[PDB]
Amino acid sequence: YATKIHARYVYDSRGNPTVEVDFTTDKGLFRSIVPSGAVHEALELRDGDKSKWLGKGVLKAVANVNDIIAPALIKAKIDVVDQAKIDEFLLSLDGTPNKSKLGANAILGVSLAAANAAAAAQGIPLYKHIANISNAKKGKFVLPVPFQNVLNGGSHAGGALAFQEFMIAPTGVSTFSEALRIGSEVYHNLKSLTKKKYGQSAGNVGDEGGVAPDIKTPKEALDLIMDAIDKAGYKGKVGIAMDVASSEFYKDGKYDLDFKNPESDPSKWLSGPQLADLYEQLISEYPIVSIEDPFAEDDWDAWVHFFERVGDKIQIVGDDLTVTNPTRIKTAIEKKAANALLLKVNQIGTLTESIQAANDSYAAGWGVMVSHRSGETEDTFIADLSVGLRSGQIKTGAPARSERLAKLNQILRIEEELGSEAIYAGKDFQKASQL
Amino acid sequence: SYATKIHARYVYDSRGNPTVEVDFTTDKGLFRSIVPSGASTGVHEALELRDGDKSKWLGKGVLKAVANVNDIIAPALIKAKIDVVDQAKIDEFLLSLDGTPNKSKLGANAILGVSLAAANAAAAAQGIPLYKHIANISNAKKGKFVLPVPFQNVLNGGSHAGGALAFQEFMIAPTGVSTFSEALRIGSEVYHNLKSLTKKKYGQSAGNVGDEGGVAPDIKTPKEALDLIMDAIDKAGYKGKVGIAMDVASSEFYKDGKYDLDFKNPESDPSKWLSGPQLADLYEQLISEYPIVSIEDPFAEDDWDAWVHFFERVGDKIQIVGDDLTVTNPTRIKTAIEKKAANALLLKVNQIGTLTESIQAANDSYAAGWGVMVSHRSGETEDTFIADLSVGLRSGQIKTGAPARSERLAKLNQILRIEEELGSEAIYAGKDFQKASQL
Repeated sequence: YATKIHARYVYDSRGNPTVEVDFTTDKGLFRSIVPSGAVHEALELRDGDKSKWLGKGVLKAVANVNDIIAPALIKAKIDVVDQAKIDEFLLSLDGTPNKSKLGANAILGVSLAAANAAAAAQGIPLYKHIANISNAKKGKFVLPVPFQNVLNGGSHAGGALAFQEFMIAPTGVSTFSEALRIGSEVYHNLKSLTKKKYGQSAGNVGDEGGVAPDIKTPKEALDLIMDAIDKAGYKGKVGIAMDVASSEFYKDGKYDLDFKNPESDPSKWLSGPQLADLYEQLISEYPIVSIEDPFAEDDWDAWVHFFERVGDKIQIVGDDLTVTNPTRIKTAIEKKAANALLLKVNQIGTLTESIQAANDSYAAGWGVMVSHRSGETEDTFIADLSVGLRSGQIKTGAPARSERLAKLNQILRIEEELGSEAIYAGKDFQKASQL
Repeated sequence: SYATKIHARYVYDSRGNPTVEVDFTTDKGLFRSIVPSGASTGVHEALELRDGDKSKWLGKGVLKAVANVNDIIAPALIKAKIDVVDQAKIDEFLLSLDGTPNKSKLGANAILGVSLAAANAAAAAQGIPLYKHIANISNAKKGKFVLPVPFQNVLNGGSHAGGALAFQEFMIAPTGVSTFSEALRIGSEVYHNLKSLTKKKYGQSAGNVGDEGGVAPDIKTPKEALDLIMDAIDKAGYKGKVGIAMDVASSEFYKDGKYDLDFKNPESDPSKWLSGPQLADLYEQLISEYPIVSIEDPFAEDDWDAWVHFFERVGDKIQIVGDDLTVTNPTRIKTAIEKKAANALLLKVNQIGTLTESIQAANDSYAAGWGVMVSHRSGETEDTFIADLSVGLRSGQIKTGAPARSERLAKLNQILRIEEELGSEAIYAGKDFQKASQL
C-alpha cells in the first residue's frame, strides 16, 4: 500500500523543530506532524548539536524515517487499513522498550500518517476509521467537551499561585458549536477583566493561549474565572477544571503551596490529608468538575485516599501519574487512584498502543481526555481521535492560537458533517464512551 | 474544470474570533480557503462584514457573510460554470455580484474565500503546485523561483500587545545567509535568545507573546526594543547577518494631526505628541543607529505630505512600505507612486478582496520599481495561501509572524516544503529582497 514515505522537519508552535511525515499510497499523499515530547515515556530523539536550534534539531529522527523505516515498511507491503500490523512492524524496527533507538517522534509520524492513508482507502472520515479500529460502541458519534485553558499559574506565572492550569469546560449546553462559542466569549471576558485588574501586560498569552497574571491564591483565580463566566452571561453553564501539577511542589512528603517563594515557611506546607481538605473546600465553593494531578506522581496513597473522598462526584485525572504508560495505567486502575486518563499519543509512540491504553481505561470505567502537548502544530489528528474514541473530552488549549483552534475548528467540520448523527457529551463527559 | 459545490462555514481565527472558510469542490476534489482578519484595519480597506449581534461572539459573528456565500455567491457561480484556471473571470464574476467599490454589499470576507479556493482548485486542475499557478497568472519573470526573506515579528507592541510600546512590530530579517532554511533556523535561534534575554531583563511575564508571536515587554521607547533585538542577534551568534524591520502602524496613534508615542496611556500628555517632522527625525536617528532595512506605515494612512517628505530624505537608504496607506488597492498605489511617497507595497489580499486585484496591486508596484512584501493579518488561521503567493509573485519578502504560534509557522513550514520541492530550481532572495521580482 505505501509506495513512498518521506520525512522532514518543520517548526512547532514554540519555534522548535519536530518531525513531519509524508505517506504516499495510490490514494494520494497523507501528512502527519508529531507534537513535542521528552523515565516512563517513549523518548523523542533530538540531535544535541548545540550549534543548531540550541541542540533541539530532529535531523537524526528525520533520517531514521527516510533511511531505515521508509524502505523497510515499503518493502513489507502492509495494508495500511491494518493499523495493528503497521504498528507491530514499526515496533519491530526498534528493540528498546521506550523507542530510544529510532525515536518516538520518528515512529509516531509514520503510525499516524498510515491511519490517514487508511481512512481514504476506505472512503471514510478519519474519526470513523478510528472508531472502527478501536471498537467504539456503535450509535451516534459523541463530540467532546473542550477543556479550555484560560489561566496559568505555577511554573508558568509569577506570583505565588501554585496550581499550574485553570480551564473552563462548557458542559451546560446541547451542542459543540454552542460550547465553543460560549468558551470563546468567556475567554474574551476573562482577558478583559484580567487587563483591567492586573494591567495591560497581563493580557499577553502563554504557550497554550491562556493568560498568566500575578495571582496569589487558588480562590483569587477561581473567583476571576467565575466573574468572567457571569459577565459573559453563562452563569451556571460552565464547569471549571484544574491541572494542579502538584509534583512541582511536592517536598519531603508534603506540598508547598508557596513553592515559588525561596523563603517558603515549611510549617505551612500541607500534608496529603490537608491538601485533600483544601480541594474539598474548593469543590464545595466552585463548579469544579475535574482535577488533574492533585497529588504527586509517585504519592500513590494520597491519590487513593483522595479518590475515596471525592471520586464519585468529580473526575480525577492522571497525567504525570500515568504518562500514557500501560504499566502505570494498570497500577492506577488496580490501586483505584483516579478515574480518568490524559492520552498523549506521542508519550507512547503508536496509534495502536494509544488506542489500547484508552480501551484499558474505558474497561475500568475510567474517562479519557485526549490531550495536546505544549509544543503543538497545525496538525489536527487528535480532534478526529477524540471523536473516534468517543472520549467526550479533549484538552487542546485556550481558544487563542491556531495550533489550539485548528483542533477545535476540525471538530466544527466533523459536527457539521454528522448533523443529527452526533451528540455533544455535555455533562456526561466522564462516561462518554458508554453513551 | 469548474465548481461543482461551494459551501461556507465559520471557523475560529488565532485570536478566538470567527472568520469565513470556503469549501470549493470540483471534479478534482475539495479545496479549502480561510479568510484572515486584521485587528486594526485601515479606513480604506474593503469591508469585512460582521454580524454585530452583541449576544454572540461579542458582535463579531460572520453568519451573514457565510450566508452570503451559501445563498448568493455559490448558486450564482455554480450556474456560471467558470473555468477555475481563468482566475480573472472568476473574480470579475464575484465583483459583479457585489457591484460596490468597497465590497460592502456582500463583504470582502465572503468574496475572498471563494476567490482563493478557486485558485487552489485551478492548480490541482493543471497538475501544478499553487505557487506555479500564481507565477503563471501573475506573469512573473521566468527563471529560478525566488524564496522570500522571512520578516519575523519577534517583539510585538502597539495594538498587538498590552504594554506601553507604541510601535506595532519589530521584525528581524535574516538576509545574510544563502538559503531559506538557514534563514528560518537563524530566525528561530535569535527569537529563543530574545525570549531568554527578555525574561531576564523584564520579568517572566514579558516573555508572554502578542497576537503575532513576538515577546511583549512593557517598554516605552523604540530604542529599548531595538537594543534587545541587537543583543539577541549578537548572543545567538549572527551579528551582522540579520537586518531589522519595523511596522510602526502610525495611524493607530495619529491624533489631532500629531503622533502620540504614548497612545495606550489614557493619561498621555498631548505636549509630547510628535509632529510629522519630529517623527521623521526620530526615524532618521534610528536608521543611523540600527541596521534597519525597512519601515512600514511610518506616517498615517492619508498623511501624504509627511510620507513625501520622509521619502525624499531616506527613500534611497531604506525600504518604505505602504500598508494602511495603500490597502493593496491599485487606485491608492497609483497615488503613492506618482507622489513618490513610498517604494514598497504590503500585500494583504483581504484588504482588497480578490486574488486578481491583489496581483494587479503587486504588478503595478513592480512596474514602478517598488518592492512587495506579502503579509499575514494579526487574526490568522491554519490557512497557508500566502506562502505560495509570496513565492509565486517572486516578491522575495514575506511577513507572517514570529516563529512561535502555529498560524505563523504554518506559512513558514509551507515554504520549507516548497524549498525542498524546488531544490536547485529556487534561489533565496537574501540581500536582494527589495528588487527580488527582477532576479
